[PDB]
Amino acid sequence: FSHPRRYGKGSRQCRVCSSHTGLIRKYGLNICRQCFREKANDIGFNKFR
Amino acid sequence: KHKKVKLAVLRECSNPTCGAGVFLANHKDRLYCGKC
Amino acid sequence: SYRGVDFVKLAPARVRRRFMKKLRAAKLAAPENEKPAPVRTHMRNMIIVPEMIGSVVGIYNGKAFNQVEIRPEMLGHYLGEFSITYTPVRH
Amino acid sequence: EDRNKIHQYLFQEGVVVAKKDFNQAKHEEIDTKNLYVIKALQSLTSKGYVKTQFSWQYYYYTLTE
Amino acid sequence: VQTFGKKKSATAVAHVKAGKGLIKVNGSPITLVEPEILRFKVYEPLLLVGLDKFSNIDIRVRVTGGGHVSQVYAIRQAIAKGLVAYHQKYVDEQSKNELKKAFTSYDRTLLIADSRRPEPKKFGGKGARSRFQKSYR
Amino acid sequence: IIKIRITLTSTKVKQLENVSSNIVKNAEQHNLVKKGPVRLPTKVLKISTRKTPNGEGSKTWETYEMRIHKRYIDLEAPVQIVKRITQITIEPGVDVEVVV
Amino acid sequence: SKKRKLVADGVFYAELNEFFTRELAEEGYSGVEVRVTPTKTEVIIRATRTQDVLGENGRRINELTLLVQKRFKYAPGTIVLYAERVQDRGLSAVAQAESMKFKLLNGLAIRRAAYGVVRYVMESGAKGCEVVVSGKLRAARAKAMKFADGFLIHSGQPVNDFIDTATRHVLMRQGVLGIKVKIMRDPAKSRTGPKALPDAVTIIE
RNA sequence: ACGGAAGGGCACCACCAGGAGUGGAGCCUGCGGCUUAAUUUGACCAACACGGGGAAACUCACCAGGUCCAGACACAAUAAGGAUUGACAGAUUGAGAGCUCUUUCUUGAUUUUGUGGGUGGUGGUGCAUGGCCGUUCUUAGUUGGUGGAGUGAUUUGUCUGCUUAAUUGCGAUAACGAACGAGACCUUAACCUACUAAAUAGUGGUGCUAGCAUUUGCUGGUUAUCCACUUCUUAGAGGGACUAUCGGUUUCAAGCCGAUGGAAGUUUGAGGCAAUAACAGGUCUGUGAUGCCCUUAGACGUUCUGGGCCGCACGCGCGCUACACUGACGGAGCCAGCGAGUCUAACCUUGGCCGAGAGGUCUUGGUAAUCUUGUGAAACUCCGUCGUGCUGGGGAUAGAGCAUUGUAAUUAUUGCUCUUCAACGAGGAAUUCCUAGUAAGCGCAAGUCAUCAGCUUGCGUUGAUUACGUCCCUGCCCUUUGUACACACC
Ligand SMILES: [Mg+2]
Ligand SMILES: [Mg+2]
Ligand SMILES: [Mg+2]
Ligand SMILES: [Mg+2]
Ligand SMILES: [Zn+2]
Ligand SMILES: [Zn+2]
Repeated sequence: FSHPRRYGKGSRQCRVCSSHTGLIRKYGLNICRQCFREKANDIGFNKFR
Repeated sequence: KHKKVKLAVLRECSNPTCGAGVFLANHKDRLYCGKC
Repeated sequence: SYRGVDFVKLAPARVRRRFMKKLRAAKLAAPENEKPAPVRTHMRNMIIVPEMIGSVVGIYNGKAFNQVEIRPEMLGHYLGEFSITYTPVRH
Repeated sequence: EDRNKIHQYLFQEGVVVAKKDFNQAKHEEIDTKNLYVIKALQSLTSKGYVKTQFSWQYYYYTLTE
Repeated sequence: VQTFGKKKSATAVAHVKAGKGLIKVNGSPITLVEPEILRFKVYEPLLLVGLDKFSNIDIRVRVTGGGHVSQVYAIRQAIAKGLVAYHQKYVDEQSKNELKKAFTSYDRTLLIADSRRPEPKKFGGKGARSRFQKSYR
Repeated sequence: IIKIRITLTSTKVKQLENVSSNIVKNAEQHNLVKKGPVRLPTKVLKISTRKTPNGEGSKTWETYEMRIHKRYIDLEAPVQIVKRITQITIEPGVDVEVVV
Repeated sequence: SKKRKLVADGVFYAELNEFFTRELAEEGYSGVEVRVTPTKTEVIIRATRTQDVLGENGRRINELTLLVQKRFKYAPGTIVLYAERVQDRGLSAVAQAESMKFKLLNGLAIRRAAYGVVRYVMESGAKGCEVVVSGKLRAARAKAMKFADGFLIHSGQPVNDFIDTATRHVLMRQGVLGIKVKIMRDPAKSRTGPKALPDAVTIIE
């Protein structure tokens, strides 16, 4: 009922929406690129320049 | 489509966890019980 | 023949980096002087070694299992190399 | 026992947190299948005694009166 | 006594001390700067004021951080600033002003660091202002 | 007395500097020896992403920034001063690590 | 590491904020303050009314603490919750958005709710409020209505300094309604940071 | 609103003067078409290296097949001496799959069968929606209160003139006083021998100390070996520019033009933020955002195997590599900056060793201003070989072998070695971007990432020519004007 999912896009998902595409893995966020835009201010990422 | 024929109203081996309810099925040389 | 002549120590890099038992039970369970009954498989990534020679394998290319007889010159090649996965386009 | 462990944990502890992984063999705290936990508290949903919230695929369940 | 020179990112720190006319750039003599074509850019802050002019000062530079040409300009500014600073601190303000006159009258950023810095790159095209090729159909 | 080093990390510059000045003041009030607060440079955790949640429009990119400033302050103090200095700086937002 | 650690702390704050937004919506939740202390980590739930978050002599706050600890893998006792009544809760954009969403959900005219929240915000010291209700406000064309009182700035750093915005999705029988609440607090009663607009000059004789 | 209408201003998504080119070649990549079992799909200035879309499996949504319910909960009939669950061995099946069968064991009210009623759906509808983003629109524009003008839609305020990047101001004035946008603001890049403070940054004077030279110098070493300092570096608090001063020009002024001084005189350079109205712009394939419709046990849920998304008469867009001597190739010289990196663990890897290379192996440092790393980058520079010929330019196509990542490289993942050495001799009509540390050339780090850059986001290295204008082309803003336009000249 399962085949290996230790790497590639199927190994990891967005921690918020569980989407496998558009994931941001920098610094270990593991948050979709859209969910990160939605809740970036909460994490502490701001726009300065 | 597993039907589980009713199996209407009704030995011993290793792995002593079997509590006298492990009667083997005898088709031919079938030393293997329902549990294992 | 092969490169001079298991039989993997005299083989290219991929096949040695990688390193159906019913094939023999389909080989001998039939009269001689004809080809063995086909053995069907999905494993296109299986390498042909000099033990399945002379057998008949139905390789899955996604549908409509393709019938291939194993020849001595197929050694070192993948089973999928002989079951084309698409249709020629005729352009 | 399959649901007895789940009910015992639910009562003794008071709440439950279950990650939304329907193939994780071992729940973090309860020694049962994660799917078993999720389906047990789904049975224990508004039919009675449990309120569930999702909050990033984690299934917070809490007991009611 | 301690001065520095920059062009884009290369900083050259020069130490000007009491000695006898020793001009080192990276441990090697100033004859060894090795652009092999801008070696006169590093001689320029010497030949302007006084060819020898010096049995009294020793200049020892150390440059890092830019490129070959930027380092050449950085050290050529650093040793000029070091000479000016040494003359201001130790010898006299009159001489300091008098050779600052020659340096600034021939100025090729000998005393003033160039303020040109790499402008940040913007999205939608490589480079700060160059944009990706646009098509319509 | 023991050698200690306090490492302070934060995104809030005002909180970080307030805590660092509190530590410096508590050291000078007892006249201890300390190597001044060294400012480990801001790590700008830049993250570039695409503004649109789809693939339509002018390709507008958007950079978010997370500034991590660090300070370190090492001194000598007995166990009492060490415990009171780790228990005097609980400003919200500054992470404090004390090493011997 | 430390970069990853701070990023994960922000992610944990976002997790807590959305969890409490979903759970304590009926409680007038406004925002968490996370304060990591060497002995324990304390999360303070800022709510307009902080009696339902406590529940029956701490039952609700205790179960919320237990849920948070069990989810974020804390040690029993290591994490503790609190609850604070928000001072001048008419200036909380999240609270006002939640209240207007509750009114629209239980059944009330869009104009009536938007003007109610606008009046409440303006009378609680605010120098400006704007409520935008987008969606199928009527049958099928999904227009957007704006309701504004007072002043409102849009461009610059003072938008981060003193402007509070909140967006909520309202679930009625025909599609979703987007509520946006924008509140500009008075810079004079700031109590932190700059106390006036950058362009404001006050002269004394 | 529009005008092949007029006045004024503007803009390298316009031009002029030019640079680099693109269009021509090979290849990469996306799109269409064709093909297919499927070649999933959205999108047609403001689609086409876009969906962060570099897809072997997964991703996946497509195709050929095979499992499972993860159908809550409520009612009845199967059932409380058995409703149902699982099964090893063979048939069947890619399958070591109890799928189904040959078959008789096993478990135990946890589920089966009808009925509702749920749940899931990358199913449909973006022309039902939220949110977000893009665009109109890079411009300077927008709005009300009271007053004035109109029967009224409306108008004035919000303007002749001058000025500004600016509805920026001087002013003018049936308007007055205001709000938003602009500006102000914030971030960053420039300087500061000023303060604070630094074996996680550095520099000197002594120690210890190899070399060369010996009146004591030069360059080197001394990660717990000594002291002092903060020029370089770092980052806190601040300073600094305000067009300052001086001339000239300014209708009276707002301003403008030069020169000096200045680190910096264009809004100091670059950004971030960014109004009112909108579009049937895109996204239901980001979302446990979602209404409605469809599906829901031979499923359009979900999972497993295999294939496809890449498939090739052709056309198009973004690009990489070139056509060579301002060069290719060999040695030698040996200069960055932005960054990232593993404690449940395999990440960035120094050093030693083996290998021709790719790489392998034994350690090591680093959770990081500490180590990788001074990222000893490339273009570049020096000295040589080549000698202008499809040449030693160019490296497509292909053959053979060696490895690495991965459960799995076949339709070559990629890297390495040898061999084959295509077009291409500077590109038609057309057409793009760009004004100073910019164009262009050059590489580097990050993102996606197990592996895979010809992509993007940033970074630095080398660093031009031309212009300092204009409204001719394409458009934009304001005013006047005409309209038989209002879906607004498509
Ligand atoms: Mg602004
Ligand atoms: Mg008007
Ligand atoms: Mg594709
Ligand atoms: Mg016409
Ligand atoms: Zn996401
Ligand atoms: Zn047994």
